[PDB]
Amino acid sequence: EASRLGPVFDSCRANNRAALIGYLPTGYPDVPASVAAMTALVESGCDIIEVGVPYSDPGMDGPTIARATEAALRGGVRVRDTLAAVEAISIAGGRAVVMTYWNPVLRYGVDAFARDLAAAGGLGLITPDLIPDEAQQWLAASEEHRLDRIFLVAPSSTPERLAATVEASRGFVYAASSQAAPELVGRVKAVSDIPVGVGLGVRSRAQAAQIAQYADGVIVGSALVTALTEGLPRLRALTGELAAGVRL
Amino acid sequence: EASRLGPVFDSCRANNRAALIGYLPTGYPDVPASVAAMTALVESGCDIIEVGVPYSDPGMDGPTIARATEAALRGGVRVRDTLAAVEAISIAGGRAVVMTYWNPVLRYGVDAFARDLAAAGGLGLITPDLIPDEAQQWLAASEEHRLDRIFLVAPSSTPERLAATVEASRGFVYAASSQAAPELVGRVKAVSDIPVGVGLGVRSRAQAAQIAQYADGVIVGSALVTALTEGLPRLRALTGELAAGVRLG
Amino acid sequence: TSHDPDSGGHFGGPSGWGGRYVPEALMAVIEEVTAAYQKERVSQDFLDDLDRLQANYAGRPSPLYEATRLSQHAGSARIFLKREDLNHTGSHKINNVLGQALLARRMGKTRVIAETGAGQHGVATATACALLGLDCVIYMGGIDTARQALNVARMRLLGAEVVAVQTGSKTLKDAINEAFRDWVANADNTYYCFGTAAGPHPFPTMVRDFQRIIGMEARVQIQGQAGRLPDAVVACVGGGSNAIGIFHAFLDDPGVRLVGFEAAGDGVETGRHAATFTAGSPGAFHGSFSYLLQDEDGQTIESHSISAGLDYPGVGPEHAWLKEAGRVDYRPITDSEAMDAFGLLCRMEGIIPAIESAHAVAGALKLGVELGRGAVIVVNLSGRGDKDVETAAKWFGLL
Amino acid sequence: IAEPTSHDPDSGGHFGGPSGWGGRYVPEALMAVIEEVTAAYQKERVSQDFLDDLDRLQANYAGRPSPLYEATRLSQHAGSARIFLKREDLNHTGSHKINNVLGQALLARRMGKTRVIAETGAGQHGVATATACALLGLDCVIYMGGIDTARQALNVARMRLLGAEVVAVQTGSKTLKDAINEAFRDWVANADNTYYCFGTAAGPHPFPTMVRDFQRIIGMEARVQIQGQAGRLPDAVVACVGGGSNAIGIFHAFLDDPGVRLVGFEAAGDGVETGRHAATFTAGSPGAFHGSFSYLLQDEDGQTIESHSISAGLDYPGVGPEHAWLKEAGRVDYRPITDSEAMDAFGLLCRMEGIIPAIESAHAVAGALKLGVELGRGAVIVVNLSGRGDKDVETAAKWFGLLG
Ligand SMILES: Cc1cc(F)c(-c2ccc([C@H]3[C@H](C#N)N[C@H]3CF)cc2)c(F)c1
Ligand SMILES: Cc1cc(F)c(-c2ccc([C@H]3[C@H](C#N)N[C@H]3CF)cc2)c(F)c1
Ligand SMILES: C=C(NCc1c(COP(=O)(O)O)cnc(C)c1O)C(=O)O
Ligand SMILES: C=C(NCc1c(COP(=O)(O)O)cnc(C)c1O)C(=O)O
Ligand SMILES: [Cs+]
Ligand SMILES: [Cs+]
Ligand SMILES: [Cs+]
Ligand SMILES: [Cs+]
Ligand SMILES: [Cs+]
Repeated sequence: EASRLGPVFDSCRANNRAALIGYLPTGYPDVPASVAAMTALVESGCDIIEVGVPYSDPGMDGPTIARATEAALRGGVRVRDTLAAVEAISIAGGRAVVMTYWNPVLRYGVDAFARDLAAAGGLGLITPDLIPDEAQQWLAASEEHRLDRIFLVAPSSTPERLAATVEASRGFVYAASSQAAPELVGRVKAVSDIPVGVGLGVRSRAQAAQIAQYADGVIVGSALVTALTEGLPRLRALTGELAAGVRL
Repeated sequence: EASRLGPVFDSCRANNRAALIGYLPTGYPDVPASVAAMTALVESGCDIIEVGVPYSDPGMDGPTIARATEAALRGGVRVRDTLAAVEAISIAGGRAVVMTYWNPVLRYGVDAFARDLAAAGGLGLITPDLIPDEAQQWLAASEEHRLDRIFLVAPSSTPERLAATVEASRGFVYAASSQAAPELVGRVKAVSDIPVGVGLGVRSRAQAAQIAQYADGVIVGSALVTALTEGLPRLRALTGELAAGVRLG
Repeated sequence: TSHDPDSGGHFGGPSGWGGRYVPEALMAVIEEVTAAYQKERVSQDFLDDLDRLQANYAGRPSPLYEATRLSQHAGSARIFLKREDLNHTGSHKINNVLGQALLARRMGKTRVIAETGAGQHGVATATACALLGLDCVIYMGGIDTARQALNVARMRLLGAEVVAVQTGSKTLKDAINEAFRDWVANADNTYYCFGTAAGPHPFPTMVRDFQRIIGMEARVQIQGQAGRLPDAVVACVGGGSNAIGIFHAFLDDPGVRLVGFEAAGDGVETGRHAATFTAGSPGAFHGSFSYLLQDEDGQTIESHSISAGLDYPGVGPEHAWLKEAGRVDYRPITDSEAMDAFGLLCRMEGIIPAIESAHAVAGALKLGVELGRGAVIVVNLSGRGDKDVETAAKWFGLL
Repeated sequence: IAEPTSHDPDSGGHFGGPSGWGGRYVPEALMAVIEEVTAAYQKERVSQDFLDDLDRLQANYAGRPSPLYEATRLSQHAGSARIFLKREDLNHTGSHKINNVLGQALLARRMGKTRVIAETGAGQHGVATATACALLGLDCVIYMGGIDTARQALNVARMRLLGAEVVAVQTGSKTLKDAINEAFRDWVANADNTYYCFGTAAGPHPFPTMVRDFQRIIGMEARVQIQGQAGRLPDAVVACVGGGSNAIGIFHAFLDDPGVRLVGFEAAGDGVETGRHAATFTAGSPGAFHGSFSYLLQDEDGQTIESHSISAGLDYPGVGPEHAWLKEAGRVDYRPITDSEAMDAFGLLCRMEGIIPAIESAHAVAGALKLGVELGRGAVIVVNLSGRGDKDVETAAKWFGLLG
């Protein structure tokens, strides 16, 4: 009937604010510490958790996240550790989605991964290297197992492709990247009501406030990894600051 | 008329012996020392002195002579210093021929060099890189200035080229090179009566006696340079032993 | 043609080889390149410029030479060498680069980037960019800059900027990752001159089309010299550009065996190899669905080979399609086998091959023993071995 | 059919008179094998079966014909003249040397020789000889100057991979003229079984003529290509000049075209006024060197002046006798080009055309640029790009500050 993350953006729209979306890669600095940090995000006010699957060749990830996933893979992180991390988040009352590259899903099996992700309490899948043109197996798996499919749009996206990408998305649309971020959100809102998340290398409470003025959700990742690297208390404080910037 | 070196070989053949032909390069270790050593060769029984002109690229010179000519050239030896050596050898009662690669003769002037060589008392020219096929200018200056012309023959010489080389030679024929040397001398004598000198890396009295059996002259060069490097007395001793080897009775 | 993919770049229908496994951020320029290639591939002005450069500049056609002194070392078979080593820059890479560099100019791009492993594609790209007056940046793994240092200095002399990639295994796959990150950021003015028959559509098809000239020449030359089509056509297989280029003209000749030889490193049982078809499995990697060396979670297993050009854990999707259809067989050749063929080709034919090409020569010797006396085996000699002289001299103790 | 005899020397190897340029200034110990090679070449040069064997290797093995490329992006630096590059750099082994080597190696097989010796300066002729000896199953010994083995080290290892023994010559100036002397010493001692595969258009008869005949194919092809691409005979044909093989090879087909200028460019090193050069025609004089009578650098007594050049292939104080004849007759002009001029042209060809030339060939490119300004707009100039610069990459990178 509706999307899985729909009720979360409705609760933020009634409370007149944007949703705080937090990213953390499984297995950094290790699997137990990453799960403890992801639980800390839920406690510190994160509306949605992006559980990252470390990939050996992450083309889209920046230096802070790439080096974190490299360390996690050196530590021996496995794909099943992500599903175990989603279950711990859903048990702790959180709302988690999985952001992965597509080959680990193909290796796992698209249907098998969707089924086991849903069974763990996962709500959706963010696919940075899977465009709708190749998402036949994923579209079917997203329907049967009732999972949101969060595709990515870009400033360089043509109008035809932006419409096709938005029409194919359930839950929210990841607007990834001057004045480009609000301009990209405006082009999405001109063709659909679906919520729009914005990732912009958010560091401070003020930056999350600027984005919450036009975006339905604010995506933070690199800063959270940097915070967790210093210490677990530093992550709580930063997540708390970011939890206040989205309410302005 | 007869060749300039004719009387020498006639006199040696009368005394049942071969001519001792000694080579030394001009300017090794320096010009005065080389002139002293060439004079010592005359005093020690050398019948003919080969005065060598140091050349920058001597393809036919062995390692001993190559290093000596390089040292002489570093000392600034000149072609005119070779003419002065012939004068000093003629003054001491010696008999000098000049051995040289052909380019210094061309640069000097083929006619002018033959004129100045004969004026200095020189008797002939040994041309290891000049064949009769290219010796048109040299054959003219040789007749004009009464200089002998010693061409080289090799064990590989064809019958046509060996005959043509012997025909072109005046004085003696250089038989440059085991039974290869006596066979080469035998081929020259099957076609001509000209004296034949043999170079064979001679370094002892025994080898000089081996060659004197069939050859009209014994040519020594590398051993003389090695002896001169040790000292002038060592050169006098070796030349004396070689002068004994060329004699038979 | 009968062997082309659909508009989405898929070979073999339901199996799904190829496609575009890239982020949406690249789709605008990927669709831009695809349209420009479809427009220019039928433009007579474009084709005239390509043929003319291949003729007067690159030195085509490359000859076909029967290596008669190799016959006794190949079961008395007849080894014919397709002499791509004689091309300008010294390998088959110049074929693909001349087409893509001309295309980059037709699109109005002012900057050209490329990956390189053995350095031959980098030298070719730098060569065409100097000729056409285009800015050039080449990404090269740090290990590859060390063992192919001759080509690094050749690129710098040609006016190209070289960026040493020190991430990952510091080899070809890591240079491709960095060039991808570059293209994402500078897509509106930068053309990515991809060097092999892999990547997202249209690159596997477009690179193969620019390399088809190899097999087309080989098919004419082998009939003229031998009087018939060959019994087999072989080539080494890194990403697959030189193999697919000589294979393609023979696809519809049912009597012609096609064999690709991939690098096996220290041996396929050692985990230090690049034998993608022998030990890999299907998966999405570098923009295509094809075979790659991956572990049980789908992480890329790093490859290893004495040859920098074959030291790649993936393979082009059209090769995965040809393997599934059983049209082409793919066999492993180890470091030791390739180096033996290297020296043997030096002493028998006076040809110093690229260590990449030495793999194909090594497999040809084994195929010659199988097929027997009189069998005609065409070998794509993809490059010469100037870049590999230090490595080979050390291997044989000539220092 | 087969080529002509209009410009050939006499039976003794003399150009322009029975006592003129060329000849045989060799010891008698070499005359047996020299006459044998001369007889063998006179026999095979008119044998269709021999020319078929050579043409077959030239096409399928060496990759002939080499293309003729119009380097349009050089025009502005050559007074808007049109520079056409005879792309000998694309030959097997990467230079014109393979043309002459294939002919002489085929001849060496016909003579029953089993051992082949050769000199080399830039290493290109040595690699070519080692390549042919491996191809034909002949033992190969290459003599190379000690200095040249250091600045052309890439070709040293290529020669060793091909199975040849490389001997570093330490005598003299440790360069090309000294490698020739040592190769000469080898031939004198091993004339029974050894063939001397000489690498340039010099030496005693018949090597000036035989090397030229094997390189004639360059000019023959270029004369056809230039008329097809430009529509007329060129205004000039230029090449660099070491011993003179690549120059005489491209010059020869145009000799009877009276409107076609011919310019050879010799290495001037630091400058002809410095005494560190190799400008044989600019600063030399006639003399007898390396078996022929020609021009060479020599002092007042006739001693050979050691040459110097950044190019190991042009670092030679002599020159072939046919070039001396063509110069005295006024048919070819010979001009100097310095190291700096050549390296500028080297970098310009890299920047403008994506071709990395041999530093030898860069001299010819530098001279063509100057000749273009002299001739002006529209002038058609063919340049023999004799080789590629893979051997010179390390030297060139150091020159342009790509190292440190
Ligand atoms: C011509 C060409 C174009 C390309 F975009 C690529 C490419 C595509 C994706 C990636 C990223 C992907 C993501 N995100 N995961 C990494 C490894 F696959 C890297 C490179 C290529 F290899 C060749
Ligand atoms: C093919 C070929 C054949 C040759 F015999 C020579 C040659 C001739 C003579 C010399 C010696 C000469 C004497 N003795 N003085 C040295 C320098 F000239 C060296 C080399 C050559 F250069 C090429
Ligand atoms: C990787 C590149 N080389 C691969 C290569 C190969 C293998 O590449 P293919 O794309 O498989 O043809 C074969 N032969 C030579 C001479 C090569 O240089 C490069 O130069 O960057
Ligand atoms: C001396 C050697 N080569 C000279 C050379 C020359 C001069 O050689 P000529 O004999 O002047 O053609 C020109 N170009 C190249 C690429 C060369 O290598 C050699 O490699 O033995
Ligand atoms: Cs440039
Ligand atoms: Cs591979
Ligand atoms: Cs060709
Ligand atoms: Cs010269
Ligand atoms: Cs410098």
